[PDB]
Amino acid sequence: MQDTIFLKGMRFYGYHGALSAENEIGQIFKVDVTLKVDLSEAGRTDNVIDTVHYGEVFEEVKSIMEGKAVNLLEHLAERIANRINSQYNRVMETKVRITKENPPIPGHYDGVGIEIVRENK
Amino acid sequence: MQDTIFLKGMRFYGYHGALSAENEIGQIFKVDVTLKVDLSEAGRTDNVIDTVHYGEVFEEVKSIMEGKAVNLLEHLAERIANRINSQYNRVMETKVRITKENPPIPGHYDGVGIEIVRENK
Amino acid sequence: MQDTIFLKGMRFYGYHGALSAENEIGQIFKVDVTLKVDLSEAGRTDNVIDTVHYGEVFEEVKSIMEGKAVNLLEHLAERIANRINSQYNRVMETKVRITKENPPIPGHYDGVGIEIVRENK
Amino acid sequence: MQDTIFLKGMRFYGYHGALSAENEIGQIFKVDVTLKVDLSEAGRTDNVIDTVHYGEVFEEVKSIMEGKAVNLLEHLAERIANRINSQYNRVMETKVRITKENPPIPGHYDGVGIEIVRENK
Amino acid sequence: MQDTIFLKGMRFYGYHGALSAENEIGQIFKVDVTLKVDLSEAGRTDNVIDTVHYGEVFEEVKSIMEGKAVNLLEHLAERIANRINSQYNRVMETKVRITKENPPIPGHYDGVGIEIVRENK
Amino acid sequence: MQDTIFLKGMRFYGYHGALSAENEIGQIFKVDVTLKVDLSEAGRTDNVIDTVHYGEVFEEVKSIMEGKAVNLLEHLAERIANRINSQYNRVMETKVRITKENPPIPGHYDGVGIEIVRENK
Amino acid sequence: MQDTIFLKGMRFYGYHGALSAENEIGQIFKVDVTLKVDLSEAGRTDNVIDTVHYGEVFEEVKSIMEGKAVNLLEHLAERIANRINSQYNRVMETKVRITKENPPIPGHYDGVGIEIVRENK
Amino acid sequence: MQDTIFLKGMRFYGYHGALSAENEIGQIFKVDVTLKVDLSEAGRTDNVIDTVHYGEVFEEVKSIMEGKAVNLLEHLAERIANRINSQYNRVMETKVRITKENPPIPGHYDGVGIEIVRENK
Ligand SMILES: Nc1nc2c(c(=O)[nH]1)N=C(CO)CN2
Ligand SMILES: Nc1nc2c(c(=O)[nH]1)N=C(CO)CN2
Ligand SMILES: Nc1nc2c(c(=O)[nH]1)N=C(CO)CN2
Ligand SMILES: Nc1nc2c(c(=O)[nH]1)N=C(CO)CN2
Ligand SMILES: Nc1nc2c(c(=O)[nH]1)N=C(CO)CN2
Ligand SMILES: Nc1nc2c(c(=O)[nH]1)N=C(CO)CN2
Ligand SMILES: Nc1nc2c(c(=O)[nH]1)N=C(CO)CN2
Ligand SMILES: Nc1nc2c(c(=O)[nH]1)N=C(CO)CN2
Repeated sequence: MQDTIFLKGMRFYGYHGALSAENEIGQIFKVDVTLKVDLSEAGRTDNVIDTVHYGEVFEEVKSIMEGKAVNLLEHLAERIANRINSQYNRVMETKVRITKENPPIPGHYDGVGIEIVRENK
Repeated sequence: MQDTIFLKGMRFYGYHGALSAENEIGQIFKVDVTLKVDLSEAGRTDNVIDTVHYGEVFEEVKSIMEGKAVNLLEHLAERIANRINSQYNRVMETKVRITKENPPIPGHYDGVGIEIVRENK
Repeated sequence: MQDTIFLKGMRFYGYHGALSAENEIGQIFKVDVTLKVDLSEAGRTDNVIDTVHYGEVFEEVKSIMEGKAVNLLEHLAERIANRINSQYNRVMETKVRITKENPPIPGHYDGVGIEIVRENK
Repeated sequence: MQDTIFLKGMRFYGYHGALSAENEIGQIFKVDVTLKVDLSEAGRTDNVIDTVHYGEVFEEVKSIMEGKAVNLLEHLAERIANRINSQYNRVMETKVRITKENPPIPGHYDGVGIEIVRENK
Repeated sequence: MQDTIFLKGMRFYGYHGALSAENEIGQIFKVDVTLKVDLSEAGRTDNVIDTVHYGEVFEEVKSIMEGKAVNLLEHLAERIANRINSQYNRVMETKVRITKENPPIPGHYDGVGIEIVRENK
Repeated sequence: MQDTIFLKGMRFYGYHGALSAENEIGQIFKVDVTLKVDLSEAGRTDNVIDTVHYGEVFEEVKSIMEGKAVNLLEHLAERIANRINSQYNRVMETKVRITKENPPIPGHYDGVGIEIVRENK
Repeated sequence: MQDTIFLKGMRFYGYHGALSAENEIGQIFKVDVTLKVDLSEAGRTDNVIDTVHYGEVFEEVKSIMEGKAVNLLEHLAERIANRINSQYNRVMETKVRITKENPPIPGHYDGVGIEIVRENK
Repeated sequence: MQDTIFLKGMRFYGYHGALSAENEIGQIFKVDVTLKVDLSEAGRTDNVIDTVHYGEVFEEVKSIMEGKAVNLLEHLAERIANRINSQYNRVMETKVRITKENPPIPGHYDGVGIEIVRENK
């Protein structure tokens, strides 16, 4: 079952980070959420009720990325995956990738971050 | 057997979507189709008849992405995969990814979408 | 063993294609070659003789992509993989991806193509 | 366990290479480091002490990419993976990808390079 | 008066070109149209009737880029500028840039093309 | 006097547009604001009080792009330029460019929009 | 007279440079050539004989960028502009921009280079 | 005299900024330096001594962008232009553009910055 619903490159300005200066000025956070969902039912019916509505998922990601500040990307991603898994039983597994394209690191790079994969129980 | 024929970043303007406003103005839809096909025969013969002609596949994708409007990306992708699997027995599995780079979602992101994988029976 | 030597986005102007008009004007062909090679020996010795020299591989890819014209990307990729596998015993598997970013297809897309994976016997 | 901490597109100017001319003028080296780390502990605690701090990892990559010159990308990557595995027991596997976007190769391409994956024992 | 209405990167698949092979397979044509129009009236009134509607302009560009085939980009651009100048008296000057990103030229480049500027009399 | 302070590629999700469907779903608006300001005073003193603070300008652009909906880009740009000219006497001329990368237009293009230049009296 | 014929982002691998190491390994050179040519004649006639054929210009640029090695970009650009001005009387002014995206400079940047503008006498 | 020597997209990590938090963590600064220099002498002689060596200019830009911290981009740019004008009499005018792609601004944008043009007396 390799069917998925995805939201790529979501960007939210937030104040997450371990260092107080970054909690102070903030930065853009890029998020990729991929969901394992069997889309064969919606595929035949064309009824939105038989799949996971991506607009709602975005709202969920937004609510966490733009809510209270946390020290780690790991924790934000854990909160996001848990949020999605809890409210959508059709989702079998949630993968969340959060990239800091401009973190507090003296150097030249495209980005740093984390990715976690969590099955829905 | 990890041989494939691919069509990346196809873009079609369409009126698909669950919300009537988007069925009204439309938007660009980006499609990636990857096909599992054993290319060792064509690889030795150099005869187009022994592989799946990518131009034809494109025509198939186009016909669906630019035809009648549907509510979900899941359904468009299901129609595409089924179309390709039905007409090309050499295709062992069809993966279709459809991305909405600018869907009806208030925010900043690179894209949202779905991907399904369907073996040809 | 997930060690690799890679050459990404190689571009050669060539006259390959099934339709005579394209054999006539040509186009750019983008090639990605990934090689499964155990790099632990070179990793400790730092001697180029214990790994596969990427410059040589490029020469091999170039010689095929810029040589005689063929009808299919499948056949070019098969010739490339076979070339690399034959001359480099350290290579355990050769993956070749060839993309036509601007093929003879009326539409909007980022690219179409094929990818094959061939183990060295 | 598909949880990861990543650092994408790090870029360092260095003098690594087999040919003396390139050891002489140098070039930019792009590095991607992906780490297999269980982030469920940090995910619940929000304490940086329970995950691998990405800033430190960067420092490690930097120290190698910008230190003494070596002939092969394989060797730089082997040194990086070994460095990370040695100092971070929470890391279960280190993947390092080093790309030379502008190596000593007469042609047109996006990049050439290597990728290795090393589990921490 | 440095006010403008612009349409950047329009892309149309067409069969324009001096060589019969290219009139045969076609290619994508990228068009940039910039219009010198005093926008102070619309700027205060917020009524679409006091400015040049960009949607209509696009229709005009489309009609030419996707209509009958011509040998030169110069001629397509001349037809476009004349079309816009004739139907929109508010337009004081029309600049049209047409780029062939993949013309019949053996080599490596981002694009070739022409740009003309025509005042409306 | 060719000194400038600039803010490139600002992006705001808004509901501006002449067609009610677009006022309904919205889209991203990209804004470039360039300001003619003599920076020789700040250049020698290094005191923020002698130049125009770019953070404040952004706040001004944001307030308009994210406030009440209007039919035309011309009007949004006129409001922005007037806002900046009114509150910053050091600004000699304000140029505002607003691009709709995904407007209600059936086709393939990079963007459409307007640019106005307004001197401060 | 703001009409132009352009060739953007041409790329040639060459061995130009003041330092012997770079004359030894080479690098990619990106060239932009813009030509001031009145296109109103070709614009009405649609005959290639009344404009400057861009394919030929490319051949000229290629012949210099890929011929004998020189120390400076200034000199390559001077040779190119002079070549174009000499053979095409319809060309009123030739602008040549040559960029070294990866020159012998320890640092992070997108490119360095020169641009010259030469009227045809 | 529209001849120029340019250095585009130089990137340096620095601690410049008016707010103490940003002086603390830093960020990447992108710099474009364009120089008005008559290149006809070097164009005929091919001797580096008759033009301005771009490598040296880079060293100058680097020394300022990576040296002592200042509050404003205006001041950094003023120091750079003055540095270049003082040491290179062949330079008739220096244009410096400094972009902060990720400044302390809550929002979505590509960049903010300043550009100054200074003739050499
Ligand atoms: N997974 C998913 N969610 C959606 C979809 C869709 O096609 N798939 N379409 C929508 C209409 O805007 C809204 N939400
Ligand atoms: N899979 C596949 N399809 C094709 C190919 C090709 O090389 N592979 N070449 C074509 C010639 O334009 C047309 N169609
Ligand atoms: N796989 C591989 N091939 C190479 C390498 C290298 O580091 N790895 N370095 C080279 C020096 O330019 C030349 N060729
Ligand atoms: N893996 C990891 N390392 C970090 C993180 C983080 O969120 N994850 N946050 C930091 C604060 O800048 C510093 N270092
Ligand atoms: N010049 C111009 N043309 C338009 C504009 C606009 O803002 N400016 N808005 C439209 C609404 O989609 C349609 N057409
Ligand atoms: N024009 C301008 N505005 C600013 C500047 C600056 O350097 N120039 N620096 C700031 C510090 O974040 C804030 N605002
Ligand atoms: N300036 C110019 N040169 C050309 C043109 C063209 O349209 N303009 N078209 C060609 C056909 O490939 C060949 N050469
Ligand atoms: N303006 C300028 N400066 C240079 C040039 C060049 O061609 N032009 N070439 C160099 C050789 O690396 C070094 N420095």
